[PDB]
Amino acid sequence: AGRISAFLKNAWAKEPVLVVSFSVWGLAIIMPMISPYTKYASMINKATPYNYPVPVRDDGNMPDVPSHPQDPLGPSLDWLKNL
Amino acid sequence: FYVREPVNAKPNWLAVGLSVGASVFMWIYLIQTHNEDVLEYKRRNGL
Amino acid sequence: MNPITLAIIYFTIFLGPVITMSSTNLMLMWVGLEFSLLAIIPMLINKKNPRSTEAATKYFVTQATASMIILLAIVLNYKQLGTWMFQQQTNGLILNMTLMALSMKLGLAPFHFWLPEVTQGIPLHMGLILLTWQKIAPLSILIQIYPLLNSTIILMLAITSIFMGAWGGLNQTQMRKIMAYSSIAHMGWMLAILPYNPSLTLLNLMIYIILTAPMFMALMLNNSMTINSISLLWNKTPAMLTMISLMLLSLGGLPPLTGFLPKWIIITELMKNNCLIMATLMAMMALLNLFFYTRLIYSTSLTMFPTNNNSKMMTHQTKTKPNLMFSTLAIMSTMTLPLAPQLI
Amino acid sequence: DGPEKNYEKTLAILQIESEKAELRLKEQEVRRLMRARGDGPWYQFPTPEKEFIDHSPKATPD
Amino acid sequence: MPSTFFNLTMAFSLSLLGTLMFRSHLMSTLLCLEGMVLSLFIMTSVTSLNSNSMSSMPIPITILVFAACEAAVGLALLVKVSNTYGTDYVQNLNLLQC
Amino acid sequence: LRYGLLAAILGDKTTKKLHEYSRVITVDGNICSGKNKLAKEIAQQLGMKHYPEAGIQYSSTTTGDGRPLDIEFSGSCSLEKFYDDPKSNDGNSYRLQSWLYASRLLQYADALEHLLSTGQGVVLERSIYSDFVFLEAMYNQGYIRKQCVDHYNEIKRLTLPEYLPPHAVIYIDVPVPEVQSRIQKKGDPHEMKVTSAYLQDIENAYKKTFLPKMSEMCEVLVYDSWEAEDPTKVVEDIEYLKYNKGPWLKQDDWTFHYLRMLVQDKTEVLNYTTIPVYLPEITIGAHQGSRIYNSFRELPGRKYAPGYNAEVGDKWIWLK
Amino acid sequence: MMNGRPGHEPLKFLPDEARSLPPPKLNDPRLVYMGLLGYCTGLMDNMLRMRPVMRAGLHRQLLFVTSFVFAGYFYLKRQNYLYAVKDHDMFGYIKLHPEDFPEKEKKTYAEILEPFHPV
Amino acid sequence: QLLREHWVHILVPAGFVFGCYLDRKDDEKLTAFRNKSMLFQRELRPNEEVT
Ligand SMILES: Nc1ncnc2c1ncn2[C@@H]1O[C@H](COP(=O)(O)OP(=O)(O)O)[C@@H](O)[C@H]1O
Repeated sequence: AGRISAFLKNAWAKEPVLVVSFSVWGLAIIMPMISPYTKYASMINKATPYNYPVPVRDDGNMPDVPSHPQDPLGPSLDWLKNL
Repeated sequence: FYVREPVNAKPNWLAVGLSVGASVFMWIYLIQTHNEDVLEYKRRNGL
Repeated sequence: MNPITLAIIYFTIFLGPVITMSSTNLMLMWVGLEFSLLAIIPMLINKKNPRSTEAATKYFVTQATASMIILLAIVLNYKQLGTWMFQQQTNGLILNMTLMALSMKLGLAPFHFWLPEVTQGIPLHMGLILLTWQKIAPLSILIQIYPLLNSTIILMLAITSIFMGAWGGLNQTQMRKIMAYSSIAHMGWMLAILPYNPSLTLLNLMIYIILTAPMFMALMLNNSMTINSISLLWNKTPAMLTMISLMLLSLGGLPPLTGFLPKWIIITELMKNNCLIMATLMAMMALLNLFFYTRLIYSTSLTMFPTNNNSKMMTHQTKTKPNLMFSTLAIMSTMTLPLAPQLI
Repeated sequence: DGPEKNYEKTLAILQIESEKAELRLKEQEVRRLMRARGDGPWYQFPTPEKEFIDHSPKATPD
Repeated sequence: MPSTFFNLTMAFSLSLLGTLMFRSHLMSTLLCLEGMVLSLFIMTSVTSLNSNSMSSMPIPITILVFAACEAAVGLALLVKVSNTYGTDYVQNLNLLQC
Repeated sequence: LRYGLLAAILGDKTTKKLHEYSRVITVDGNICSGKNKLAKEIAQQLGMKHYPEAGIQYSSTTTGDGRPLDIEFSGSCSLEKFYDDPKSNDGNSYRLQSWLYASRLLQYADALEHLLSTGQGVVLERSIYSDFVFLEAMYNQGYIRKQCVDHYNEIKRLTLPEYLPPHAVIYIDVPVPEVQSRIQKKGDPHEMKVTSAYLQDIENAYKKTFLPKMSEMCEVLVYDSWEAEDPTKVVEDIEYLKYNKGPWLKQDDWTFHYLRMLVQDKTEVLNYTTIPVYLPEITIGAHQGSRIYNSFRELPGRKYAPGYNAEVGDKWIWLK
Repeated sequence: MMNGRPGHEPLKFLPDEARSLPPPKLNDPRLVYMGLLGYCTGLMDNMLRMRPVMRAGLHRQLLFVTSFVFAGYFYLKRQNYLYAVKDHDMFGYIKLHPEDFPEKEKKTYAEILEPFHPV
Repeated sequence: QLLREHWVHILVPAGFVFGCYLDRKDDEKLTAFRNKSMLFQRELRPNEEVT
């Protein structure tokens, strides 16, 4: 309605600083809630080997990557390229 | 005749019909909880 | 003082003990003493008279070093056997600085010289909280350490609290310090027992809270902080006497009233744990806690002191007491001894 | 009603009232032993839980 | 380590020996209260560090906020003493004792 | 709900209600100078309401049936018996006053509820702060101990600063050989036979202590009796009264809250008038008092709260 | 002291065991006492505010006479567990440890003396 | 009738009755060694109880 769009335009001109604050406040929190790429914040950040990946010994199970890792099994992340 | 007209002149009908309605519930939930217990006390053990 | 400020401070007072309750580290269990401390100084100081500004400093310095001295023992306990809890095999001096500190939070042996002084020069509301709620979080430290306090000194603090918590109670004539000096003398019972079945001091706290609140809630009705200022209650509200009578004689334990029960059931632990010589002293000098109640009650009901002519106005103004607060407590005490099996 | 109803009533109390002495002397002595050698449920003071440790690899021997 | 712990625990002990003795002030009392803090801070920084207890490493901040949050109001009182007396002596406030 | 604190959050504010004429206002003078044709004829000229002088019985006239009572139920003043014989050990010269002090204090306190609810001005007359005028002349002459005056100013010390000033007082000076004449011009024998010196010590102590210390908190409108008798001019003198130099301005709506919950509890207004302090002049003793309060609750109408009395109505005397 | 035992649902008032216990009678020395105890409260609240004693709520009373009784039922319905576990835990400890609680209660008063302290 | 200016006179004897019942509820609570006492130990005629 017109009762609010005046206070917008009015409080804007007489205080056009806090609006950018009260915007960026509520606007910083809405954009993650609508993004496609927010999922990748953790993926990219979970794939980071700051620590040696300790291996595991074959018991004739877990059909995952072989010893020589150059086998496409396992999470051979290629999405990160051509992100 | 109470020149300063008191805060309690008419009954607070909001609360009295509300308090009693709480008590009666407080009576019945108690009882049905007891008989349920005495009932279940029997079949929980042998009898 | 602004409601936006009120329900954020009453909030913090409620958090300090509860954080202290609802936590396992000795660190969350420390900070909780500080929400309990940071949220008192605001309301100790509302009138902003000198008699409030002096108490806070006299309260703050006394109840900061205590926080530090607690805060020492943790760090020692994180050097020694690195973790954040008094586990079992921690050195005795550590606790004997912990218990030292809590005894400064509460006021037992010489550490009581501040508590009534603070309780003097203060409103009753926010005087109520020093003695009933703020008193818990120090104990929330302490029911944790069920065994393993040095039984030697924890008893020394009791008697010296019972002595000083009584003799001091004789001289004084303002309600505010008497109710305070009994907080001491109703602590050695909270405290002597403490290694010996401390689901029984938890009681005396749930008791002693039930006995002080009605009194303050009674003094709040008239804002009378003095024997004479309350002596003339027969003119103001001669109906409140029959509870203040039963409230006090309950508070200093006489049997048919409930307040005997902690002072009795405690001794049922202590004699059972082989200390004939000691606990006798408490119950005897406890009778001295009746003398400045039996002198008090003389001023109150048992002979109607002289009053002021100006009180004739006071019998026109339709006083208003609270509900759920005074009678509902004043009869959960003074009449509830014979449910003691159910209490305990 | 009669002494046939007293003398018998009294013994009923004694069976009720003597038994109490035995239980308390037991219930104390139990409470004594369950402390000095914490073996029963009473006076089992808590220790930190197993299930807030990571059993995973961190760095070579930990 | 131990060649600095006991040296700190002594320095702490002086700070406690300190804030229990007065010489005609409240601030020095109020101020020696923070060597009592800071000597506990460091001795918490060391143990949580030399133990490689990076999980306990948050705690030195949690204390250090309240190393000041209590202190700040502690400062705030003095303005409400000096505004009363204007002197900041501890021997000026002996009238809660009547 | 008795204004609570909820009503301050839901909205029961004061500054939303105030007015240019939401101004408490007082008149002062002497014992037959104006104030009955002045005070009335000012509330009406402007729009606000009016309160008369505080009688001995203003407490009784404002509760229950609003009726007056026996002397003993309302102090033991007997102002009529004051003038014809003071200097008795049956101390009447102070009881006459403190009993009136509290009543002025209640009257002033009765104002602030209505001043702070449907905010209108409040015409008082000889409010609290002019009350020592009666005492100074009364101690400068032989009527009261020195030890008993301190019992007054001590009680004044406890209740006066807890309230606001009277907000533009008025005083009508008048020469003492005239006011002694107006008493004779009125058909009262008791107001006669008063020492004219007392009515000269009345206003010489007035203008030395009252008048100066009030011109700084409030704003005075000193007038003469013939400058009165024409309340048209003074009404418009109020209009040019630029309100400053008082504590009304240095306090938000929340002081009014703790000011208004202080005053709605009329019993809490007076906890520092029934102080334990014991004089032979005002301390009564037990039986003399117990007899009264017991006979006073037997009275037809109190006996109980002022909500529950079968004998003056109160049909539903078992729920409400 | 009980609080650390096994079989412990902490902060479960009414553990959902104790449901195998016989509940109260509704008519015992303590609830009906607690009932009168509630009545003596509303008696006194009115007596403090200068209302007519023995009347003047007639719903406030009935609240207290229930609010305690409704409370006294559950609270009694708890402690009756606590004493029961205070017994249950005890005797079980005794049968897992018979080696330390023997029973030889005494001989008769014929194979035994007491010093006849005459007067 | 009228507003029952005297009804308390019913009040006390309702207690003596209630006491004689509570005194009797005590009795059937104990109700043991009804005949197992060495002293009496008398088997009755064909009928049922003693106390
Ligand atoms: N403490 C007191 N001592 C003497 N007279 C008093 C006192 N308090 C009130 N009065 C009386 O109040 C009266 C006021 O009457 P008057 O000035 O004629 O009209 P108004 O009632 O408008 O002031 C005076 O006659 C005065 O004697």
